[PDB]
Amino acid sequence: ELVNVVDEKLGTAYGEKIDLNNTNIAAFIQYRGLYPTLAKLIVKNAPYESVEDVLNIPGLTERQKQILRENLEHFTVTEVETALVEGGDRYNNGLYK
Amino acid sequence: AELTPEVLTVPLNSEGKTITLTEKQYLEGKRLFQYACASCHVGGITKTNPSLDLRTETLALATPPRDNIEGLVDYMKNPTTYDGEQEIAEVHPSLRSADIFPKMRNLTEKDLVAIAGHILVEPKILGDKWGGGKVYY
Amino acid sequence: METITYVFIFACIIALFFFAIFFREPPRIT
Amino acid sequence: ANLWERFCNWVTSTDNRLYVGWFGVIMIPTLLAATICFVIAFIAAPPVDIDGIREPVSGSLLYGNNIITGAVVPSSNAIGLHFYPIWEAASLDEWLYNGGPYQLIIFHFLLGASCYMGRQWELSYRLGMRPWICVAYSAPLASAFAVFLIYPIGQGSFSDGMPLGISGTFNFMIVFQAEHNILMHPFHQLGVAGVFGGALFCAMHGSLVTSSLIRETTETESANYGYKFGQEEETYNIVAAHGYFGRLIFQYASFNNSRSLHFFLAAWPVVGVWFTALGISTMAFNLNGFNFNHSVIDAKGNVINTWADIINRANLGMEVMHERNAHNFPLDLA
Amino acid sequence: EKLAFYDYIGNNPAKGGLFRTGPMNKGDGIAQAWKGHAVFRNKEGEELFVR
Amino acid sequence: MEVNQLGLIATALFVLVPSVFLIILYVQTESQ
Amino acid sequence: MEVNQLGLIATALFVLVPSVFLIILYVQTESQQ
Amino acid sequence: QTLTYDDIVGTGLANKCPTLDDTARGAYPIDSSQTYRIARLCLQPTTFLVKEEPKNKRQEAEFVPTKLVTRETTSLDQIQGELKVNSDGSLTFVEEDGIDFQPVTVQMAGGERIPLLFTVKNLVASTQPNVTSITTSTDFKGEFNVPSYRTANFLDPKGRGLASGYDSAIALPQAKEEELARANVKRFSLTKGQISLNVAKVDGRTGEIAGTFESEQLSDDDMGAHEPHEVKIQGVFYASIEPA
Amino acid sequence: METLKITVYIVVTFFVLLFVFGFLSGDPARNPKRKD
Ligand code: CLA
Ligand code: CLA
Ligand code: CLA
Ligand code: CLA
Ligand SMILES: CC(C)=CCC/C(C)=C/CC/C(C)=C/CC/C(C)=C/CC/C(C)=C/CC/C(C)=C/CC/C(C)=C/CC/C(C)=C/CC/C(C)=C/CC1=CC(=O)C(C)=C(C)C1=O
Ligand SMILES: CCCCCCCCCCCCCCCCCC(=O)OC[C@H](CO[C@@H]1O[C@H](CO)[C@H](O)[C@H](O)[C@H]1O)OC(=O)CCCCCCCCCCCCCCCCC
Ligand SMILES: CCCCCCCCCCCCCCCC(=O)OC[C@H](CO[C@@H]1O[C@H](CS(=O)(=O)O)[C@@H](O)[C@H](O)[C@H]1O)OC(=O)CCCCCCCCCCCCCCC
Ligand SMILES: CCCCCCCCCCCCCCCC(=O)OC[C@H](CO[C@@H]1O[C@H](CS(=O)(=O)O)[C@@H](O)[C@H](O)[C@H]1O)OC(=O)CCCCCCCCCCCCCCC
Ligand code: HEC
Ligand SMILES: CC1=C(/C=C/C(C)=C/C=C/C(C)=C/C=C/C=C(C)/C=C/C=C(C)/C=C/C2=C(C)CCCC2(C)C)C(C)(C)CCC1
Ligand code: OEX
Ligand SMILES: [Cl-]
Ligand SMILES: [Cl-]
Repeated sequence: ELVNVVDEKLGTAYGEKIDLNNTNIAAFIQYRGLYPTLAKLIVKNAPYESVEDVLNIPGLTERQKQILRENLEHFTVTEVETALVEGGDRYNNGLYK
Repeated sequence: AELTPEVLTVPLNSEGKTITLTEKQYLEGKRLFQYACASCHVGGITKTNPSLDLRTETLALATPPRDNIEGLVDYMKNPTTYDGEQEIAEVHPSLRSADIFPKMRNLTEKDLVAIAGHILVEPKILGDKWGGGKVYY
Repeated sequence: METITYVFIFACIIALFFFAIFFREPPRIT
Repeated sequence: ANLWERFCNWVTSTDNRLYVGWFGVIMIPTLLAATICFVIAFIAAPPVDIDGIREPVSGSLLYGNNIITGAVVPSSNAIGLHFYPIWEAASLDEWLYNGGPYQLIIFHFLLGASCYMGRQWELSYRLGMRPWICVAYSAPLASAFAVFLIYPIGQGSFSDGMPLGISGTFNFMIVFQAEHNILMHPFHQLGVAGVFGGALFCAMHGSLVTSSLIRETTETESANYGYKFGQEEETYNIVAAHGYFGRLIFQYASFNNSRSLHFFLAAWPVVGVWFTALGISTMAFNLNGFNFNHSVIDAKGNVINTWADIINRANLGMEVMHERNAHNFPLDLA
Repeated sequence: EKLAFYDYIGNNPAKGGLFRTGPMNKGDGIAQAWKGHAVFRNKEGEELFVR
Repeated sequence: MEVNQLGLIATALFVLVPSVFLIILYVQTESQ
Repeated sequence: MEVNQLGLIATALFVLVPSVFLIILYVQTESQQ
Repeated sequence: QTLTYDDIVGTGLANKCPTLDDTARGAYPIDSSQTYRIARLCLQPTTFLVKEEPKNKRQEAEFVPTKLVTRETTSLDQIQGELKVNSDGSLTFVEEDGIDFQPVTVQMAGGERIPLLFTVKNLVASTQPNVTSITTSTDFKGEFNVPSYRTANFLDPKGRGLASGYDSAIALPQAKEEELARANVKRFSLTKGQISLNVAKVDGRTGEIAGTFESEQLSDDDMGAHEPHEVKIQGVFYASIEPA
Repeated sequence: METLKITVYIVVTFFVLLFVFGFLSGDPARNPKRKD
């Protein structure tokens, strides 16, 4: 009845894709054009119900919506895990090199 | 193993042209990289922002692409954020900002190409150690 | 019990110091 | 005679079983204060937030330690180098939480041990001796200053001073190696020469004098009874000892002059320990051991590891684990 | 509860033994709670009393 | 702490037996 | 059997401490002559 | 005044909230068309009470006083958010940001240290309806989140953690893991607290208010290893209201 | 705490003054040979 919620998350899509609701902002460096500008907006606009909601962020340029569509295949959303998003850990999760 | 022209051949530009450095340009780029960059970029990491390294894979996903000499020379002239959206000459040494980054003043275009070549050659030599950080020391 | 044991041994040593200094066999010239 | 002069005669009297002296007037209270605080703290102090991160480390016997693991724990990193006397705390409970006993102990102890040194000068003067025993003691004394005072100064916190315990000492040594590569520092290498050589020459001297004791006793009794306290004659034959030791090596590698021999015994460990104390005191300012990390590379530029690189891998394991919750930023700059 | 606890033979000092060592808690245990006053009745509703 | 219960007797005997040996030898030295 | 574990050290000291006392006194008696 | 850092440093005043004159007993008019902000909210705790844990019998538990051991590190400050005028005329403060948490350790009689994350994170606090002015009888009541006292990277002394660390007791290789699970498996709690803010002082000119607060929240549970305590915090607060 | 502070200040002051005046009290002449 006692589980590490972070290990459980690794068994979801969080373990395969950038989880727009959970993943630390440094992961958006993996794909072209997302960091830092769009990654900041994605994190700030917080939790999404579906991946495609990311296209509705107020202010995107047409260029930005295109980059985002090119990368939807690299995104997922799962339920917000408190342990991943508290502490400002989406901006700095204690990992450097 | 030795420092061969196959090792010293790097992308000149994005259109697949290549260029072949000499042992001498590589060693010069090494010295110049120590003089002007290694305080922050030793071993291909970035001490003041470890999320961004000098790996070729990373440089290739930069905007504009930086895994070639011209892209790197252009970055030393007019640096930008990883996504190309912001110019950062104010806080990154560049020729544009040689007034506030004095070490960049005496640099010539030949120097920048050497530095760029060294950055592109070193991962071919060191592999994961370049940009890997202390795990690989 | 283990705390008592450690303190006991330490206290014996301090007592030993007292006797070793003040009730030593006095060195005599001869 | 007036009270003051009678007091002065008593303080400096050579007939007191233990010499007091003017240095003793400060030594005695300060050593007592430190000793009493240390004993009470070692047995019963509650856990101390050494690193300032609200993670108390239990140092005392009553809180689950034994003799080997127990310590008086250094004061909190939040305090840094600030002076934290009891009267600066809102309560004793606060003072214990933040590691106040450690400051009280080390300050009274350093003051008392400095006066111990001066007291050695002082009695030697009252007895008509030569004065330099205190100089020999300056080597251990300087060593204590380095790990309890200088190293905290350079690093900005008494929380990085040496803990007053057995396992706490080991912790201090391991972290020191990670942050300074002290093994690769020549002043520590000189300290090892000092103490290995000191033990060597200690055993050499004891064995050569013991080897050449003059027969004064029978096989039944201790040979120690052939020496009488105060006897004018030497109890061993130094020519014989020189004759043995000169042949063991060669004649001039052996001492014939007792005074030269004993000065050498004094000088070797003292100098060596001066250097190792100076080692801690200058690595306190981050002038670290030699760094040969990736010093050897091949014709292509591959790194050819040496034993220095293997030391560096161990150092890295120490670095990344020590004070595992205390760093938020990638460089551990103090 | 403090009054009820006095009315219990485990706290009577004449219930011990010479070589039954230690605190009273080592015998019957550490008292946690009064369970309540027990009232016994038979099937005819009469109240009965334990000797 | 869950220490070894035989630790107490081991320590006590470790101290007592050797110490008693020395005391016996010392006292009979003094009385001759 | 579930005996009192302190019974061992109790018994050991009950034997040892008085016995040693008597041995001390006997041996220093002998060496007087 | 224009006290400078150099006037304050090391005195203990940096952990105190500003106070208002005893003559600041006016009222701040609230214009419902207007939108307001709290430019600074300061909360300075003066007493920490911890609820006792009564034994079995189920007798009453009291809140007992405690000794603070972590010094003048306890105040929340530079907190800001929107002051909303709601349609029923009530006001609602919604915290945006600020220095809105402090770890605190207090000590109970007998030596037990109680750590707690003193906080008003995500505070939403509201007045009664139809508040046309903030006055010296205005009350706010609200709730806030209390996250785990340690966050996910925290390693325990044997190297176990949630987002990092060992997942077992590595020093006891062949021990039965079932009795160690509560210590091995770290859990990150999020609980709610409640706070009352009682305005007792109002400078209607400047928009500054001040008063007392009372908060109730839970203490540290050490990432699931033990039950938390209930804590009641009392102190004083200051706020500055600016039209936005 | 103020009471503790004053008490230590006075104790410390007292012992330091003893040390100072004691060494000022002709300490060079307190040796077994030359009484200056
Ligand atoms: C030789 C005696 C001696 C000495 C040198 C020290 C030295 C010290 N003690 Mg210890 N101490 C002693 C005896 C001594 N102690 C004894 C006997 C006790 C038992 C009561 C204590 C109990 C004690 C406690 C409980 C604490 C110390 C602390 C300290 C430190 C700071 C003291 C301080 O601020 O004084 C400042 C004093 C001066 C600067 C005076 C210098 C002399 C000048 C020339 C005269 C100035 C006069 C003075 C200002 C005014 C006179 C008094 C006035 C208020 C009426 C220092 C290491 C504190 C500590 O370790 O902090 C970590 C601490 O918490 N001491
Ligand atoms: C196998 C034997 C051996 C030998 C020969 C050495 C030798 C040495 N070690 Mg190592 N050491 C050893 C085992 C050994 N060690 C072991 C088992 C350990 C523990 C694991 C260590 C741990 C250790 C540490 C931690 C350190 C050393 C250091 C040293 C140096 C100083 C030693 C010293 O002064 O000792 C005391 C002995 C003397 C003072 C006597 C004289 C010894 C000298 C060296 C011999 C001189 C011979 C001479 C040149 C020949 C002249 C010929 C003719 C002209 C007459 C020296 C190179 C230090 C070092 O690295 O320095 C760089 C140091 O930091 N040692
Ligand atoms: C074989 C291997 C080896 C050897 C021989 C040494 C040898 C030494 N090391 Mg090195 N060390 C090693 C491996 C080794 N180390 C390794 C592997 C590491 C890395 C983990 C280190 C890390 C290391 C550090 C970090 C430090 C040393 C230091 C030292 C020295 C310790 C002794 C000293 O300071 O005396 C000097 C004497 C004293 C400190 C004693 C002071 C005594 C005071 C004045 C009085 C005490 C009174 C007492 C409380 C009362 C008694 C009363 C009683 C009678 C009742 C010595 C030169 C230390 C050093 O150089 O310190 C200066 C030091 O800080 N070592
Ligand atoms: C007036 C004396 C006195 C009294 C009434 C108590 C009473 C108590 N003590 Mg305390 N105690 C005392 C003295 C006393 N103590 C002293 C001197 C010590 C130091 C050794 C202690 C150390 C102590 C500890 C460490 C503990 C207690 C505890 C207790 C409680 C349990 C006692 C128990 O189990 O006894 C058992 C009694 C016996 C088994 C009787 C012994 C009978 C002797 C051995 C007979 C010997 C006969 C002799 C050899 C015949 C030879 C004669 C002839 C042939 C020559 C109780 C409240 C315990 C407790 O609960 O503490 C919280 C506990 O843990 N006591
Ligand atoms: C290949 C072949 C040779 C095979 C054929 C076999 C054959 C028969 C050979 C014979 C021919 C031959 C000799 C060949 C040559 C081969 C050769 C040169 C071999 C090399 C071997 C070699 C490594 C030599 C050993 C090196 C060695 C031990 C040197 C150490 C140098 C040195 C002097 C060190 C000691 C330092 C020092 C002097 C410390 C002093 C210590 C000290 C303070 C002692 C205290 C003390 C001193 C006193 O003094 C007295 C008084 C008293 C009181 C006292 O307290
Ligand atoms: C030669 C023998 C020397 C022995 C040295 C013993 C030092 C004893 C110091 C104990 C305090 C004595 C004064 C009693 C006054 C009441 C304060 C008291 O209860 O505190 C003693 C306790 C000690 O602290 C508590 O120790 C207990 C021991 O069972 C428990 O283990 C607790 O968990 C531990 O926290 O702390 C408090 O009560 C703090 C006071 C609360 C705020 C009041 C401020 C005023 C405090 C004045 C005290 C200054 C005394 C400094 C001592 C200097 C020593 C030279
Ligand atoms: C641990 C406690 C130590 C003292 C601390 C005080 C706490 C309470 C003690 C109160 C009683 C004091 C009596 C002291 C007994 C004594 O020393 O007699 C020894 C001699 C005998 O007195 C001499 O003997 C003669 C007269 S008579 O014997 O005193 O009657 C004569 O020669 C001369 O006048 C006289 O001085 O006295 C002296 O030598 C004077 C100095 C002795 C003081 C040394 C104190 C050392 C403290 C430093 C220890 C630090 C930590 C050590 C831990 C290992
Ligand atoms: C380009 C720069 C070159 C720099 C050279 C180095 C600088 C120092 C120069 C020499 C210093 C003086 C000589 C040595 C000391 C001295 O003079 O004592 C005076 C005596 C005189 O010798 C004795 O000489 C006597 C005659 S007299 O005293 O000189 O009058 C005689 O009686 C007796 O038999 C004989 O033993 O010297 C000795 O006792 C010889 C002992 C061996 C040398 C001792 C030096 C101390 C050892 C330091 C090593 C520590 C290393 C640290 C290890 C961790
Ligand atoms: C010596 C002239 C150099 C060269 C050749 C480079 N740097 Fe730096 N660098 C620093 C920081 C903080 C960044 C990231 C900035 C951001 O995007 O926000 C960088 C980045 C680079 C890159 C891009 C790497 C990538 O993967 O896209 C490159 C090619 C690069 N730098 C080259 C920090 C510093 C310094 C700290 C003061 C110093 C000095 C230098 N850099 C120097 C150089
Ligand atoms: C007079 C004189 C003299 C003498 C002197 C003396 C002898 C002194 C002493 C002194 C002393 C004798 C001191 C002491 C001190 C002490 C201290 C200072 C302590 C402290 C402690 C503490 C504080 C503790 C605490 C705690 C802990 C740690 C834990 C648990 C709890 C408690 C709280 C308990 C002489 C001879 C020199 C001469 C001159 C004159
Ligand atoms: O506390 Mn003790 O130790 Ca000298 O570095 Mn930084 O700090 Mn901490 O870390 Mn590594
Ligand atoms: Cl550590
Ligand atoms: Cl940090």
